Amino acid sequence: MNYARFITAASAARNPSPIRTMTDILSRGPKSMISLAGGLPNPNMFPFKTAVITVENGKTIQFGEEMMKRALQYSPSAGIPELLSWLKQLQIKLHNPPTIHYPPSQGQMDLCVTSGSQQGLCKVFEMIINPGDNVLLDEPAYSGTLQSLHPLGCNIINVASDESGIVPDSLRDILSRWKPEDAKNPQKNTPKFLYTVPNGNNPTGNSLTSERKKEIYELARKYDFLIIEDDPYYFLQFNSGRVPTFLSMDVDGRVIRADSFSKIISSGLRIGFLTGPKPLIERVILHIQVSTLHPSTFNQLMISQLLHEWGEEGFMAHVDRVIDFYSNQKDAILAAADKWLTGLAEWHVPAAGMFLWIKVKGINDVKELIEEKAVKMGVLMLPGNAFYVDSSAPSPYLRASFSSASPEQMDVAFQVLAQLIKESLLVP
Amino acid sequence: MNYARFITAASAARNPSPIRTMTDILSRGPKSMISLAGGLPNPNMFPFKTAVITVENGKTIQFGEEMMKRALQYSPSAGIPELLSWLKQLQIKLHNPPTIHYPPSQGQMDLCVTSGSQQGLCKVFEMIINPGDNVLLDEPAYSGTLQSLHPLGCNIINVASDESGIVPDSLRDILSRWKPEDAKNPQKNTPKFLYTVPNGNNPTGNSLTSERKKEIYELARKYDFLIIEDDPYYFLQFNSGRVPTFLSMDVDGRVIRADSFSKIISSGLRIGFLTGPKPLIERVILHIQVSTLHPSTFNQLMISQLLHEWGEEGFMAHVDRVIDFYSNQKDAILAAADKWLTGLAEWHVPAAGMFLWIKVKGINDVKELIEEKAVKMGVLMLPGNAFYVDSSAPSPYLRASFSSASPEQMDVAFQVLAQLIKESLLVP
Ligand SMILES: Cc1ncc(COP(=O)(O)O)c(CNc2cc3cc(Oc4ccccc4)ccc3n(O)c2=O)c1O
Ligand SMILES: Cc1ncc(COP(=O)(O)O)c(CNc2cc3cc(Oc4ccccc4)ccc3n(O)c2=O)c1O
Repeated sequence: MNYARFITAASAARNPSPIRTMTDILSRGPKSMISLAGGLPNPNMFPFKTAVITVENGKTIQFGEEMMKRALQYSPSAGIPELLSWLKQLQIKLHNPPTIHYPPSQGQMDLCVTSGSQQGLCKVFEMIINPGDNVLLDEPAYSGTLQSLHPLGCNIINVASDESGIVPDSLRDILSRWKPEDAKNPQKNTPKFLYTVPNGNNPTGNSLTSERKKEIYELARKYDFLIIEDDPYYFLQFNSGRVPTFLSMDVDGRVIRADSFSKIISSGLRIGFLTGPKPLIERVILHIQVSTLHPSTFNQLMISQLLHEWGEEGFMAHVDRVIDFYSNQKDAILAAADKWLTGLAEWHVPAAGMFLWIKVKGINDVKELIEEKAVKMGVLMLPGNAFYVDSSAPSPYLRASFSSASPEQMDVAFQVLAQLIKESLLVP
Repeated sequence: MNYARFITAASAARNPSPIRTMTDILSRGPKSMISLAGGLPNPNMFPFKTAVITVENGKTIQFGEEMMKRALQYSPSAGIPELLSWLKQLQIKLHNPPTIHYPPSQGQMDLCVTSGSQQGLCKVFEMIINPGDNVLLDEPAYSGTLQSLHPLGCNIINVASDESGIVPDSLRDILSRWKPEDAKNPQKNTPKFLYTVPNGNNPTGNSLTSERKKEIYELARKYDFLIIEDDPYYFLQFNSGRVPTFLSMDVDGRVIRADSFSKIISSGLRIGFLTGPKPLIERVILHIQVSTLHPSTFNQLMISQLLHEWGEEGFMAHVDRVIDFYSNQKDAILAAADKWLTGLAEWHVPAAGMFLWIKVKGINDVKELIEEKAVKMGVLMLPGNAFYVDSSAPSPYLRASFSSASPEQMDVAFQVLAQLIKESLLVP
């Protein structure tokens, strides 16, 4: 593969920090070296000395004097080596990517820890998009990506979707405006990428099937575009057995996958990871290097010590317990919607994630009902408008989270929603 | 002031997340509200439960069950409110900025916590720079900013400097190519900003005087450009009672200041802060929102609890102890340079920071001497080339850190240097 045609001139221009050259010759000269090249502050000046963090169904995490000095000090841009190696083994175990042993220039599998999955996505979008570029996605889409894409001046082409996610026939019809050979033509504008959330799409809750993923992949090869697999709900699927990912079928080295620990381990710690072809991951690490420098060393060490103690088994056992909690929350929100919203609204059972996407029946726009009227009654829900490229267009939809509210809180919230819908239905 | 000319079309296009409305309307409706809006995961699912962090010359920091849930959860893009309010009072106490009570559109003082000061600088550079824009700085300059600026396609105009930093007469002469009215002319290209490190410039160690800062400020008003005050060594000045900052004299609302906790509290925690005019800080927060989302909640809570317990007095007492350590390190490196490098090299006493900038006397380029020859002898130092826009140009300079090496380690390193200098002079 040739990755240069996908990236911007600014991304290609990025150079590594001069400290990398010193790090390369660190293991090339003697072992007991004196380093005056560095810019690392003296760790002994830092006021935090030791840390003890208690874990539920796990051994207490302890940072002694030496471990605390490491946790409070600068660390590599791509992430700490022990976290990177554990995550690489996890990706091999779960996805067995065809690119593991490819040459670096051919899209060899590479990983990098990011300050949440949002950072990975943001740096990936900025690395690729020139104004006027064509990108593909299915609307309604995650507001965070629409808000990232909007300032980049790309044309967002909406791909049709249903309860099983993106409709491959719709993607096929959209692509027919070009010929496969246009992808090699510098003056043709074939799509740079397809962006999708394959499990529990935010905000619909819909997931792609294996069959559809294979057809989509086949179209990505034919018209030579990348696939940005934003999969933060991969570890939050309600159905038994995880569906194979785009990364698992990536023979071409065309997939960039974002994984998140936000719903399973911690959202506040800002630790996610990106998996993709080495030349593209390298461009992302270089942009991260001049922005955050690296993700928090302390937070990485907390997560790394937890994952190593748990092992792959302990991690999977924890995700099962988390899925079980969200599955019970999903049943409770579905029972509340059946009770108060039957005949007033329409909804599908979410396949993954923490959201219920609700279509209000006899209202063109739910925005004032949700942003004003519901808030004054003490109930917060998100209007559907936020999940479309054209947010000014009227939306009869709303997104309801089932992550934390109790069944009684859901009962009160849905009773309020029903009351407001009824009020709106009476106004001619 | 009109800030529109200092912001790219992409930066201006940024919109806030839809949850901001849900955060603003939250404080106007009832008190016992039910939220199904936020995409916040259930905190009870997180595996870390409590934390105890020991502090030197301070009370032990403790995160109980409720505080840990907050620390592991999403938090506002600009930072946690208790940290923002403590830092705002610190900025008022230290700098008393003239912009505190200005209307928001006139450059009202605003702050935001960033994932290290590097993130603030990066977002500020990206917010301002269009390809072809002219920017001002004094070389040698921090490699991290040169590496951020390089992909942006701006023309970097070098301003002359000496032991007292930027020479105002040099800035005055450079600016004379334009007329003050050209800053209002869309087709004239007057500099967008002046970037400088006023205390302990990386890599020189030189600091600006009050008199020079006032003259520079006067030129920034005359030609209407911004001042990016990157001041990470503000709390590492060797002289007592700190020089007034550019922020302290910012009557026009033209200063963007970056502060860092990297040398005083922790580099690894990735917590810094930006202070500047509200319309510009707002553009930065919106870019942070689509990238990192927010700085680590856990790390912010650690620092906030430490600062609140210390108070402004406890913080200043800690910085005095840190300065005292670096002052002794500076004396030790100066004594090592006097012993070994007299007649072979030239250096100035650093006014702040942790670096000694050394000019080798009879060599045009020190790169092979430092990257190859010194490394094989077990001594690492940084070649000067990394601190110039044109890094390919020969440099007789080197940067030596005095943050951690012992006096004996400095003696061994400076012996090795003196040996290699003598070797490269006796070569026919
Ligand atoms: C004038 C000015 N402005 C802003 C800042 C950013 O500071 P921050 O974001 O922490 O607040 C600085 C701090 N510069 C240095 C940082 C530094 C970091 C290192 O670890 C890395 C380096 C790269 C990637 C990962 C980890 C090693 C050596 C370093 N050396 O040598 C430095 O000189 C500065 O000097
Ligand atoms: C498909 C997809 N891709 C990637 C990601 C990024 O995930 P991350 O970076 O944590 O790995 C997500 C995560 N989704 C949400 C995050 C979210 C965060 C909030 O707190 C903020 C929000 C803004 C600023 C500061 C704090 C509030 C509401 C939120 N809502 O409503 C969400 O839906 C995602 O759904």
